[PDB]
Amino acid sequence: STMGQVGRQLAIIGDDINRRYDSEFQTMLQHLQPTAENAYEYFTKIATSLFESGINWGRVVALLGFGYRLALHVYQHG
Amino acid sequence: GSSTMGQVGRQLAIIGDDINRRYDSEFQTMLQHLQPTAENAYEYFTKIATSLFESGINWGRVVALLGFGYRLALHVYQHGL
Repeated sequence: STMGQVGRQLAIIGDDINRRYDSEFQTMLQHLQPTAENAYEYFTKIATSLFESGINWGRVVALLGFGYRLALHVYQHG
Repeated sequence: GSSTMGQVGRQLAIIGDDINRRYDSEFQTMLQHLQPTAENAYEYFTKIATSLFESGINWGRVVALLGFGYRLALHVYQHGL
């Protein structure tokens, strides 16, 4: 009942997050040029730079979404 | 490219703060209606996730669920006090 309603609301929010930042992620990765060799180094150094200005759940999940994109980029260019 | 690690980190900080700004209060309001507890938190989270992904999945839906679940955990802790 209310569980379905919350999940439906999260789908709206989730799609709006995807819509708002997905192409901007891939644009960032197109310029970053990560490879399997540097992917771990890039991700952990980007994380350090990100979190040195602070941490909240939004920053954490932004990094996870970006990391998902970083992985697909590495596979796509492999 | 290699010298952009700081720039990318700052850009994700902007995006992360934007996401937190847009939805943190919204999630807390949703949880006030839902009233989760330690005893139903697992059932609530998994039922909400199934309803979420029933219409599809992308990384945005996944991070929305994770952020919501983080706030759910905090709400459960507060109810326990």
